[PDB]
Amino acid sequence: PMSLIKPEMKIKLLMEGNVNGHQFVIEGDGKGHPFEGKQSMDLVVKEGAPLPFAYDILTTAFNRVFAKYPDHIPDYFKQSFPKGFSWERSLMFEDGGVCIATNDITLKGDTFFNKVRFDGVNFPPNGPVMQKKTLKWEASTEKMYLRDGVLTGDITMALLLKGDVHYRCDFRTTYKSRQEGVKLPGYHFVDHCISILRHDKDYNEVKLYEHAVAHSGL
Amino acid sequence: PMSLIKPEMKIKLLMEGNVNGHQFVIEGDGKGHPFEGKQSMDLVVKEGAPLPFAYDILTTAFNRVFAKYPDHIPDYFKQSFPKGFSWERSLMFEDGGVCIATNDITLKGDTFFNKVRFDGVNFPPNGPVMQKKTLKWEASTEKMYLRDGVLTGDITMALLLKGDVHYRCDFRTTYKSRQEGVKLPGYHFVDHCISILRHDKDYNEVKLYEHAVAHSGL
Amino acid sequence: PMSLIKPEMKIKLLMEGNVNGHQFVIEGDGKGHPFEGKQSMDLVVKEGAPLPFAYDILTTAFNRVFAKYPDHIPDYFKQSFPKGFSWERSLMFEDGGVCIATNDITLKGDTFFNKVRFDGVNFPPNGPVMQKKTLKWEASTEKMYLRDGVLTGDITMALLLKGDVHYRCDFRTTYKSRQEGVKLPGYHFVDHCISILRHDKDYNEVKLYEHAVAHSGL
Amino acid sequence: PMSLIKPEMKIKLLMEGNVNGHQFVIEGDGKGHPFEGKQSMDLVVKEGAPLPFAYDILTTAFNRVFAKYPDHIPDYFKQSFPKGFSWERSLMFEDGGVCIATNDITLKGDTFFNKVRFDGVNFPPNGPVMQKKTLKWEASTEKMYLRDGVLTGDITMALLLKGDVHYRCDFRTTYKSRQEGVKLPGYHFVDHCISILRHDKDYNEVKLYEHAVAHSGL
Ligand code: NI
Ligand code: NI
Ligand code: NI
Ligand code: NI
Ligand code: NI
Ligand code: NI
Ligand code: NI
Ligand code: NI
Repeated sequence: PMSLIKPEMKIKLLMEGNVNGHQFVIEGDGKGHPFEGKQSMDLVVKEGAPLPFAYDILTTAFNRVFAKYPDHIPDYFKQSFPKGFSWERSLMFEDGGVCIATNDITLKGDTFFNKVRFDGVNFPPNGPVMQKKTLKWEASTEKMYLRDGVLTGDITMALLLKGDVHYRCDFRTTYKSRQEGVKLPGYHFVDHCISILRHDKDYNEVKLYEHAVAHSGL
Repeated sequence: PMSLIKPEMKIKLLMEGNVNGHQFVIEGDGKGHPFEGKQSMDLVVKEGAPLPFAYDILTTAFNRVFAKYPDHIPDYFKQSFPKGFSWERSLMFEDGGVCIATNDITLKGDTFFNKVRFDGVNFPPNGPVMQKKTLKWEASTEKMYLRDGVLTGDITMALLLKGDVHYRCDFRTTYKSRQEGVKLPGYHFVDHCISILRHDKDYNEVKLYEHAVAHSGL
Repeated sequence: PMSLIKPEMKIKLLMEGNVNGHQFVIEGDGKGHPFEGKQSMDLVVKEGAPLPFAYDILTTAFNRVFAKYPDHIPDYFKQSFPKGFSWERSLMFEDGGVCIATNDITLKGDTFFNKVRFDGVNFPPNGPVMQKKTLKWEASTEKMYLRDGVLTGDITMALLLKGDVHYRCDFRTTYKSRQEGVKLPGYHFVDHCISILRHDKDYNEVKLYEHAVAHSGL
Repeated sequence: PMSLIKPEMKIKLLMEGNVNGHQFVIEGDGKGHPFEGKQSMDLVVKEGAPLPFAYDILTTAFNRVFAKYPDHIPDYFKQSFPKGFSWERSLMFEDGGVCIATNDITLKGDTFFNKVRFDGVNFPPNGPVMQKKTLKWEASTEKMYLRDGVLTGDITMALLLKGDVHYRCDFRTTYKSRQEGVKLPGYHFVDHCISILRHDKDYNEVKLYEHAVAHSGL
């Protein structure tokens, strides 16, 4: 595919989730610059407010199209349109918490639509997630490669916690395009930095931003 | 609590799930002998038939009330009524597949009602689960203990596959009672044996059975 | 093989180890009843005394011959003589500690000789292992099966700590016989209970005991 | 400490190891440019030749001093002299193989001396490691942070195998300086690229090279 994605795109998102039994719905309205690998979004909790867990666990669920890919690495994501692609992710936290997030991404006009599901279980009640002790995800480098023919990104993630300590989470995301004839990339990397730019007291309203750049390491 | 659960009880269940993008709904009608630790259930796929993955990954999601507890070990489950209890489980397969299952169990008359959710992601497309190469779960021994005050069961599970080889899965289930004043047990074990007694060609109809016995090891 | 192992056997052992940089040597003199699955041993720290870490992490390194096997399950271990067998084990603790233990077991007369190596790394300095806060390993059930043709035992292990909490460790042991024509068992279980019967203040002298019984579950 | 490490340094190394029961000794003679983050080494198998497993599993055991650190990130390694530092590492492969590597690094004149130990267990006999099917480690990005006060590096590593597929290994290295008053860095990254430049048929003689650069991501 010869991508027709534009330098400026809009984003609409709906997330339905359940973490440690707490049900919630979050709506997102955003935009981004696909070729610059930058995007931002306004998130609003529509059901389940106020959330009783760390908002940070949800943020990476709020689209690799927004990553700056150099010409020498096939861009699986920008090639995946007009039909779109979906992804599945496991988030395994070091204290036993486990989450699964999925997103089905489609395109209508210049807007990407995202149908997101997020489920989390086994978080210790007095742990940093249920006690809202997280400050941010540190920047990261995602390792992209094919597993049984499916593009997969593995990441060593870490949440900085109050008290200046880290809490590790291992990510595995599988990406599946619905577009025919996509050229698959070889082993590569995608640097990321996700940030909550601002938020209200209970995180009912959050401004999120991500910068991502693909590269060949070394 | 002084349990009023009877020697014969009925079971009603509804599971909504999504594995590797495949959505499905399964209804269960069963019964069991709580004090003998035995139960059986008739399962029918109501939506999403025929399932494109190994039915076995779902079976343990289809109630520890059905486990023979000796008098010297507090029975967290039989004490959890009339209000009921819920559980959350992570299933981590050795080839990357990850599932989360949850069940909210309630009681009406002599019938346990089960609201079950099952989500699975990252299964390799040519793996034993997506290729339906499983034969059964082997019997197991669940290790029960408290983690940050929450009763937790960890298990070394294994699926026997065609070709006489095994496929490992690690289970962690957290159990949370809604009943006040429940007496918590110390570290103990629960032996299990779950079996599909019979099924039709595509597993649209399955007869399931479980035998479970709690003990103190040694 | 038709085992000539006797109902009463002796044991000689030498362990060379290094945990978090601390080098040590421990000698063991013991005995056991192979067909009853019971054994005991006197252990003496010969170098590296006093150990600065929890002695309990070492104890399972101090022979599955000492397990009561029923007639219907092939006994890989009692069949492994006179040539002997060796085993390798990874111990993965939940806070990042990782140990590898190995033992080459031989037989001379009525005495099993054990050449043991134990290495442990990445234990947090203020963790329960380096701070000697363990009380005992809980009893366990080892799941025995073949992995790529090699007998393997996976176990959900747990150390009881001071303060009435548990610290999890996952075990994987691979067993390899040097005896020709050994009949391999199918999937089965081995219940264990290991205990330090008594010890001096710094654990320079320890009396250890293990009871183990193989079975088919259910 | 105000580092006196020079732009050109020499390296002497001795590794004693045992993988899946195979004992070996390898000697290394090399050199590097600490401030450029580049080093190379000539490795010779002195005992245990020819190795029956993939040489690649050993290569990262053959010193973070050789990493280009920018001025804004404290360099734990170049500050660790003249007394030196040591490190411990767990290598957890996706098919069950587990290795532990350790290195005690000292300095005499302009030469770093390395006392290395490498132990590996539980590798499937027909797996890529025991069958020598690896081609190289892909480049990587190590995530550096403090865990219970100890500098730790976690990495998502991957070995490229014959047949154009990847084999994952998770690394955790803990670094411990013997030098007093070292300024600890905050969360950061170290990009790496390790390569076998050339080797003889059985890998008895190997020319190894590494390029590494520390950065703050984004
Ligand atoms: Ni084209
Ligand atoms: Ni804030
Ligand atoms: Ni009472
Ligand atoms: Ni059948
Ligand atoms: Ni015979
Ligand atoms: Ni004592
Ligand atoms: Ni200074
Ligand atoms: Ni070559």
